Amino acid sequence: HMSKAFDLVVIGAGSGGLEAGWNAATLYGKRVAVVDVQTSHGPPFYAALGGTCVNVGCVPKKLMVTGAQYMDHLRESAGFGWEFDGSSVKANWKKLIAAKNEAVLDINKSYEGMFNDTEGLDFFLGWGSLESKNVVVVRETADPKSAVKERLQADHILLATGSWPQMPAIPGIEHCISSNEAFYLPEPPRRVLTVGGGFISVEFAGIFNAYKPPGGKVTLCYRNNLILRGFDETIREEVTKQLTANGIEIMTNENPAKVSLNTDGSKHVTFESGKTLDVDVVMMAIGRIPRTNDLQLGNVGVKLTPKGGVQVDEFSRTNVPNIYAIGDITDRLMLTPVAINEGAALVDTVFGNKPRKTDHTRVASAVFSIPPIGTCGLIEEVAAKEFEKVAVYMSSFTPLMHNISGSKYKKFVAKIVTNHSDGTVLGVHLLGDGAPEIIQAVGVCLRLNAKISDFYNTIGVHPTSAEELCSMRTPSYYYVKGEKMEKLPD
Amino acid sequence: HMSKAFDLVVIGAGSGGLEAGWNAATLYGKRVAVVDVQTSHGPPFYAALGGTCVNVGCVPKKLMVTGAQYMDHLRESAGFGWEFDGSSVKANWKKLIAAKNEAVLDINKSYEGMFNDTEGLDFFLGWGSLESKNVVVVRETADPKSAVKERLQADHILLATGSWPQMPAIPGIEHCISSNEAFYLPEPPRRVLTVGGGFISVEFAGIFNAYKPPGGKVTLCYRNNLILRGFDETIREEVTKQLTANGIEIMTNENPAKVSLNTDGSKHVTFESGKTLDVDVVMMAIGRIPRTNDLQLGNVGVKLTPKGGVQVDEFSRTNVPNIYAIGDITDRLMLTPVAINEGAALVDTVFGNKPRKTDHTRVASAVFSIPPIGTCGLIEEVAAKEFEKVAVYMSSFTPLMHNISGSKYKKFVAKIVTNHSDGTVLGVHLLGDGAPEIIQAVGVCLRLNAKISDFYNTIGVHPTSAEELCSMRTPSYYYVKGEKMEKLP
Ligand SMILES: Cc1cc2nc3c(=O)[nH]c(=O)nc-3n(C[C@H](O)[C@H](O)[C@H](O)COP(=O)(O)OP(=O)(O)OC[C@H]3O[C@@H](n4cnc5c(N)ncnc54)[C@H](O)[C@@H]3O)c2cc1C
Ligand SMILES: Cc1cc2nc3c(=O)[nH]c(=O)nc-3n(C[C@H](O)[C@H](O)[C@H](O)COP(=O)(O)OP(=O)(O)OC[C@H]3O[C@@H](n4cnc5c(N)ncnc54)[C@H](O)[C@@H]3O)c2cc1C
Ligand SMILES: CN(CCCN1CN(c2ccccc2)C2(CCN(CC[C@@H]3CC[C@H]4C[C@@H]3C4(C)C)CC2)C1=O)CC1(O)CCN(C(=N)N)CC1
Ligand SMILES: CN(CCCN1CN(c2ccccc2)C2(CCN(CC[C@@H]3CC[C@H]4C[C@@H]3C4(C)C)CC2)C1=O)CC1(O)CCN(C(=N)N)CC1
Ligand SMILES: CN(CCCN1CN(c2ccccc2)C2(CCN(CC[C@@H]3CC[C@H]4C[C@@H]3C4(C)C)CC2)C1=O)CC1(O)CCN(C(=N)N)CC1
Ligand SMILES: CN(CCCN1CN(c2ccccc2)C2(CCN(CC[C@@H]3CC[C@H]4C[C@@H]3C4(C)C)CC2)C1=O)CC1(O)CCN(C(=N)N)CC1
Repeated sequence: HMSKAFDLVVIGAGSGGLEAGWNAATLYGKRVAVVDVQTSHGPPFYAALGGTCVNVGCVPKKLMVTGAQYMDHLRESAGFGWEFDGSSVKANWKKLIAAKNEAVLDINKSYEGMFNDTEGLDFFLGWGSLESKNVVVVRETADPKSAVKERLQADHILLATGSWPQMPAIPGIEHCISSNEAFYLPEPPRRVLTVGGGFISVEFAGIFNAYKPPGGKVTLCYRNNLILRGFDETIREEVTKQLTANGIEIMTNENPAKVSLNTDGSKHVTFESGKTLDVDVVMMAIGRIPRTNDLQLGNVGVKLTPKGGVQVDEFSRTNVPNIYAIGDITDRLMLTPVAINEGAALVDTVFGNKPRKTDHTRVASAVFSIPPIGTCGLIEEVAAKEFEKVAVYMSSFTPLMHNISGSKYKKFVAKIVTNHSDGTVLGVHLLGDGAPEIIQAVGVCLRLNAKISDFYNTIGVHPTSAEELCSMRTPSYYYVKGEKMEKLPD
Repeated sequence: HMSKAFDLVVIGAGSGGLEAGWNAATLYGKRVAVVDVQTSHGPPFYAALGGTCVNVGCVPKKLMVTGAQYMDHLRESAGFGWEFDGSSVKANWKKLIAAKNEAVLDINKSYEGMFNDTEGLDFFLGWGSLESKNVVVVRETADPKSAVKERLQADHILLATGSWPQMPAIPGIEHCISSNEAFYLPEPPRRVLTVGGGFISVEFAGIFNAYKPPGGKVTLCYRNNLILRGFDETIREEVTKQLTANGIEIMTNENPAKVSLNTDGSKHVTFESGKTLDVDVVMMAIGRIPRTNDLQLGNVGVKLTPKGGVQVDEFSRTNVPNIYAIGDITDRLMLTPVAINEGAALVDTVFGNKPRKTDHTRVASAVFSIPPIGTCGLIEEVAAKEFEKVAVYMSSFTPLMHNISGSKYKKFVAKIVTNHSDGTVLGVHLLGDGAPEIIQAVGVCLRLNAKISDFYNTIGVHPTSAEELCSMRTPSYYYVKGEKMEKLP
């Protein structure tokens, strides 16, 4: 049962856990154990070796959004002279899912090869939990009464089990799915309700909108007034219009009260307001919660936050000295590259003895909505509270290609938020094609404390959308002590 | 004929000339005249109000490349489950050209509105030339014996007439076209030869490749071993492979010696080697030369360089005090945003009395090839001569989508060149989808003297191609005193 001492035992072979494990083994020559619940994607556990991103997150959803974008490309090609039989166009969901599955499986297999070929980096199949401060027990199932496969003696323990979809406690919740199941639907739904205002709901609404069979309809509902809270307000409003223009129904200030089955097997959703909707799939995407319930954290007294995340300091330390937590389990920025950076920083701190912490400010991120979002740093509302004088530079225009394409609704939006006292760029927010690619090097600019003048004195690359960031010299409006106004008082 | 004094007379209403004119009129309250040969795009002189970029350059080119990209999208859609009758797919070139024409004409019309609505900004139709230091004459044609339309008295003169396609002196050059005429072909050529290894040749090869009718073939020829001289060598090699994979024939070490007309109107090209090729169109894209012949610069003695550009200092000043030159006529970086920047800087210097100059280093640019290129700063061969220790960081990978799409040849290439003594990024070179958009903010990073660690300590955006720029920690190889090697001593 008991193992030889590992320097590090990682529970969860995902984005953060694999970076920590790999770095500890290869950069510092340490003996590392990594635990996960299966070696390949999909039911019943969905996540697997590689993590949520590889298996049921960033990687497959990006492939599926790319697939969905072809609906727009096929239509838009006509404006540039492409002609074909429109009545022959069919979207084969089964083919998409099969191709996605092969791609994810290849990644699963490549991670299996990493463990085989790397000395001092060992994989253990099963469910990890804390028996004591220096013992991780690996059992056959999530049930703590299931059979022990081994006990891993651990000098250090890393909790990196990620998050899991939140499901509301409403009648007929068992008739709904999450993003996990959406990845394995045997057929594309004719009618679908995506529940939530966040990026997962918005992204899947776009995917379903493109692959739906004839006479179909995608509806997104959100309990508050405006989707995508935490993103730039102009972009939130503008994405809503552009989703609507592509046939997606957006129900704001609406929330399901119950779901029941119609006699034909479809789902009848009743909302709190009294509204109803019949759909084939109800996909819940209202949040993700830290995955702590199976770790038996009470055995060692690892503290959780009020919201349920493992409580950590800036260096990923729990209240128990040799036990650390990174990634989505900490309930902060649920992004793969953040988990990776936290894992790397942790290993440098613990095994390199040079403390390093992840900077959670000015992190660039994206929403692969159609059209997509790219963002880095503060929205103007948040900046207006932290700084006395804030300037907002805004450009909004339909690119010339979309006059020709017939998608006149596709406005590109670029916004730069600054501290007007010294011109320091506090945030950049982009909506439109290429936005996720444009924003990466903007992340590097914000790390370097770029000012607005560093942007407008840089020579543009023409013709691009990106050059709009270097063409904004004069603020569109300001915030003075929190108060919006077009001009500054003298 | 002789006007009242203008503060500035601009010859050429293009990228640089319009920026200068607008800024001088609106920011400094000056009285400005701008001269161009046409009010809208197309034959006989092609460029017009708006410049080369608007009329027969960046703007229409980009729309046409966007059109061409749909051949790849339609094909690649099948990998993601899209099904349709492939046998019904046709590319209507006439429809592309008509849409392009409307878009460009709208821009021409908006520029007419600018002149109508702006006090002290006046447009004059005709051919500008220098009569004397303080007089620009506007004539009916480029012939200096043609009729005078008016004489413009000028306190300052800006030469901003751009450039023009270079045509080799071969027998049957009259049977060839340039990029100018390519924009107005009534039908897409079944067979086309694009002559030259530069960006225009490569871009048009991609355009013609997508719109060619059945049984078609695009051939690109270049007189030396490898296309795209001046770009990163890895990218030059890789883009050659990717063009070939999309069906374009690349003829290196070949150059046309003559062209004759076949009896069906097609062209018979004979190369210097003795090889021959029959094509429907021969597009010369061997270079662009400064447009100085019609300005009568000998009347005032404005100095040209040995290459033929108007000689200028770093502030765009000629050898004659009140006469300046910006844009492609200076024969340096032939890019629209550089011409614009030069025009703004000139006006601040002359009318603001606060001297400003354009920085011609670390300028980001793109090639809208399929796949496209984005680049900023130095290639490693140039860096290795100027710096003692240079590191090259390189990543080349086929993106995951392109396993599914069936275009496995579409490798993304990311290269960072640094001064290894302090880690300062000297250049960044990208090949693959998104490269032109990725490289813009990289331009800003280089202005801020970004080091390699500023890239690899920035958190990635995932999944993107761009995040490869933040994932390269260890050099792939070095140059030490100009000598390539895998490891340092
Ligand atoms: C639909 C969707 C789309 C997303 N898109 C993006 C995107 O575009 N960009 C982006 O940056 N982020 C995206 N994310 C977020 C990203 O997936 C996460 O932030 C990231 O995966 C978190 O990494 P981690 O190391 O915290 O945990 P994960 O990568 O989730 O790994 C946790 C692993 O632990 C395993 N595990 C759980 N419990 C146990 C146990 N008791 N014993 C052993 N193993 C266990 C799981 O099987 C899993 O493989 C997306 C998420 C979802 C759901
Ligand atoms: C096919 C092609 C594609 C290109 N693509 C790009 C790109 O993607 N990105 C990029 O940055 N650059 C591109 N360029 C380069 C860009 O177009 C030029 O750098 C830019 O237009 C130069 O601006 P300018 O002010 O020097 O002159 P121009 O914009 O060329 O303007 C010169 C004007 O002067 C007029 N003129 C000439 N002689 C006289 C006279 N005697 N009297 C009156 N008027 C006169 C012409 O009609 C013309 O309108 C491209 C060029 C070509 C040919
Ligand atoms: C009677 N035939 C004739 C063909 C008519 N069809 C069938 N069809 C279809 C699509 C998927 C599964 C089964 C049938 C389509 C539906 C609508 N079009 C939409 C094409 C869109 C419209 C604009 C842009 C996006 C895409 C572009 C043409 C590129 C595709 C073909 C269509 O127009 C078809 C059916 O038998 C198939 C079954 N039908 C159904 N379930 N409603 C319709 C009748
Ligand atoms: C960020 N990585 C840490 C992860 C380490 N490894 C090592 N490794 C490996 C595989 C076989 C033998 C030896 C080592 C891999 C390399 C490739 N990965 C696949 C990564 C995919 C690519 C696309 C998406 C899914 C996952 C994402 C990058 C998230 C599997 C395992 C891997 O990810 C740093 C690396 O330098 C590790 C070493 N690398 C390499 N040997 N090619 C490249 C990347
Ligand atoms: C179905 N018929 C007529 C359609 C054949 N055509 C005509 N045609 C065409 C294209 C432009 C103008 C005039 C006629 C094409 C030839 C070229 N292909 C292009 C294939 C594209 C290339 C990129 C993407 C779209 C499709 C993909 C590979 C999916 C479609 C249209 C095509 O496949 C075919 C036959 O008559 C010809 C072959 N047959 C025979 N030798 N006995 C019998 C059947
Ligand atoms: C520094 N200037 C350079 C030249 C100024 N003007 C002023 N102007 C104008 C037009 C009518 C009445 C008064 C002033 C224009 C506005 C935009 N242009 C249209 C040209 C488009 C804009 C961008 C690309 C597509 C085409 C390109 C210039 C190639 C016409 C002339 C213009 O370009 C830039 C702007 O003034 C241009 C106008 N701007 C805008 N509408 N948002 C941004 C600032």
